[PDB]
Amino acid sequence: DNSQVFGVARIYASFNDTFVHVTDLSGKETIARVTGGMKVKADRDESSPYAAMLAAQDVAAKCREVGITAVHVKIRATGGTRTKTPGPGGQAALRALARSGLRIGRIEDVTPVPSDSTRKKGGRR
Amino acid sequence: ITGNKIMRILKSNGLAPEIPEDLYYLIKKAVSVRKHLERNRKDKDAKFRLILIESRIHRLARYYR
RNA sequence: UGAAAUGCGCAGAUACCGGGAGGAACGCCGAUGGCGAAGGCAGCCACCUGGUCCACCCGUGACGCUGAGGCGCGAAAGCGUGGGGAGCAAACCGGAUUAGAUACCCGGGUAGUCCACGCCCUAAACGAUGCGCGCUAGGUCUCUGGGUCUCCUGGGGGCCGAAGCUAA
Repeated sequence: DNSQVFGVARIYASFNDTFVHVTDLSGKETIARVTGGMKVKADRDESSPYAAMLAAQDVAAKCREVGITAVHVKIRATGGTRTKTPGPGGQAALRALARSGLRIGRIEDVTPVPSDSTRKKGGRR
Repeated sequence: ITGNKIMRILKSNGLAPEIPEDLYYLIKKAVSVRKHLERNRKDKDAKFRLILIESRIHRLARYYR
């Protein structure tokens, strides 16, 4: 709509799925993608690093119309994929962006953590 | 101890070689320690320090006379 | 998960954003590092407090060493009373694997793990090496103090090695 060119990209990995949303210098999201956004179904789409890759690109390409060029990447959460590929899951997204055409100014890990909300199950703790 | 409270105790103790002065210094430090120990009963490591001071005092009196 | 299943989810889970509550631990720095008598001790802040090194050589003038029994401290688990309980998890309840599985793997889960007060007193509580002092080539890296600071000197942590020691 209204060219921005410089902005932020938030990569939110999880064991389930990857969702990336690009934003303005301000923080208001330009566009967003995920594995679901692309037509890929729940298990594979969601997590698969491949998916993360596709989602990353879709996010950038869509943002390209917005006139996006440079972006700061923020990584939140850890997650990946089951896939045979190395599938860090998060990394692929970080990669797809660097390649997508946008110049990535920086990668930053700001995974949130609770002070200590509630007990995790899932064999955690 | 501060305020040169140490110094004052030292000066007041004596011109002498301060064996008696030493006794004074030790009693002063020990008292504070005993004081500290009133609280922080848990503070074992500090107590060890007391062990040395009390010990040295006891020894000095014997050595002295 | 090797594959799975139990399990959870349409009373809407998972993934995502915001708000809140609670417990426990303290990423990077972090080391091949430091402190303590040992057990042991790592977010930051203040208070209270122990030990310890160095320089000056100023004071006392053998006041020293070790130390049976005592007293004290003493990881974890465990015990008593009360509190707390997010995650983890003996026992236990299930799923799977197997010839069987009272196990390893997966899903749950109580004591416990946290705090206080009291008790227990153990350990591969290890350097498997009691404490003090003196004497006997060096080389190298390192932590901390002094110096005339491309190195000397004091205390500590490692490596290699003289003489020597050792069954190796």
